Amino acid sequence: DIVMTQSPKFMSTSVGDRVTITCKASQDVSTAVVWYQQKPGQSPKLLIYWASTRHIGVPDRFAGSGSGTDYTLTISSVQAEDLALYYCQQHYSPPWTFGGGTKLEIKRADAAPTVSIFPPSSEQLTSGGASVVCFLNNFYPKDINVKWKIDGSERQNGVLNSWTDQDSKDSTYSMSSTLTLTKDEYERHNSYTCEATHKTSTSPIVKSFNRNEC
Amino acid sequence: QIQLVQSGPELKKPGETVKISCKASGYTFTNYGMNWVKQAPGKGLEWMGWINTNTGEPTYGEEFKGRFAFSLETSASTANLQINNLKNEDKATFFCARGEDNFGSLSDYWGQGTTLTVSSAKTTAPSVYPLAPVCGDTTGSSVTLGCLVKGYFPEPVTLTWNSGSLSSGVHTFPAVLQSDLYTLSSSVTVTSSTWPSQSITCNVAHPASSTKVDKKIEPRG
Repeated sequence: DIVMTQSPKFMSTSVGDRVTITCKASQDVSTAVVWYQQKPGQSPKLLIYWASTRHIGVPDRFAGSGSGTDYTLTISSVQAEDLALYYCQQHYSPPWTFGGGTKLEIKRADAAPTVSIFPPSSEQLTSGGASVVCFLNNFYPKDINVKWKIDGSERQNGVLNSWTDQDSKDSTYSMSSTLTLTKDEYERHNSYTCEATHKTSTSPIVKSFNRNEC
Repeated sequence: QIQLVQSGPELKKPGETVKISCKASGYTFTNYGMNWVKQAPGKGLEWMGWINTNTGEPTYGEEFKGRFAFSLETSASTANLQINNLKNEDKATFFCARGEDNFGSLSDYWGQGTTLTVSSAKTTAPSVYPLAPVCGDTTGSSVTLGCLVKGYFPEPVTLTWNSGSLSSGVHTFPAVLQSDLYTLSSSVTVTSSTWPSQSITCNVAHPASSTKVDKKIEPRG
């Protein structure tokens, strides 16, 4: 079976710049290499075939190259919307083998998270459960640590996190961090906190609450 | 132009059988063959085999010779993947794609995918919860409000902050499974002029359980 190998699996370029994604077959496959693109949570789109022939209506800024066992796709003037997984396939002899896909991150300048904490819905407390939601919206870079602290004590557990994949429009990431206590544990306490450390600040970006009017 | 729309996602307990349909339009079915592919989450894209819409003859890939069965309703231009005895590692998404050339080396025009959640678990319908802020001016002259959609199975869930209308500044987050159920949430940011002034409403539809909710985020503060 011809093995197609891609390395690395994650790549970061700036806007308007260039990236070159290497793919590599394990025997001479005679330029019979297809490149597909899979925009975050969509189908693949056949971008190029026979190493450099562009399919119908992919813009000439996608250029491929290669010989033997070494091929590469180049993207120039990288649009915020080229963030996707790029895949090489081999198209020479059966079966049609693929490469692992390389993820292309877009390298924006920094942003800082619009952190915001939410008390339980009264509704939920009536169900006898208490989730405390903290959103941390639109930060750049991707590396954010969030800790929950109830009554100044750390709370590692009962937490579920989810990150939005990088935003195609304004190249940023965003994350929910959810704490889910028992109505009693919730109703036994008072200071809930969501603290985030990010490249954007040395000092903790911290949001705390207990109920009050405004 | 070419459009290959497929069946909707499917939940099926282990050892069951599923027929995933794929309906072609734009081209002449008979002169292009169907390519079926598995994009399993932590692994990538796999060719499964190809069928000749002119003779009806399938080729299968090694990892697929056995439970997978290609079949075609020529007359409606439909290819269907039938999987029998659903071994759990069939939790993945199946794409059908038009094989350009003979044997399907070039897949040009792909289908949107169908997702098989092979699972013993039961359908649980969700808890849509309006999260109004403990005020907290979320950036200068802005307020971010939220909607926690807890406790449902299986995935998907459609979430729209007011009937598709709050479109900019929405962040629906990917769902995460805590052993038996998922927890999903969205945020929306508005200017202070707009809320509590207009009615922001979380319009959540769980289509597996025939559930449609509209939790109004009422000002509670």
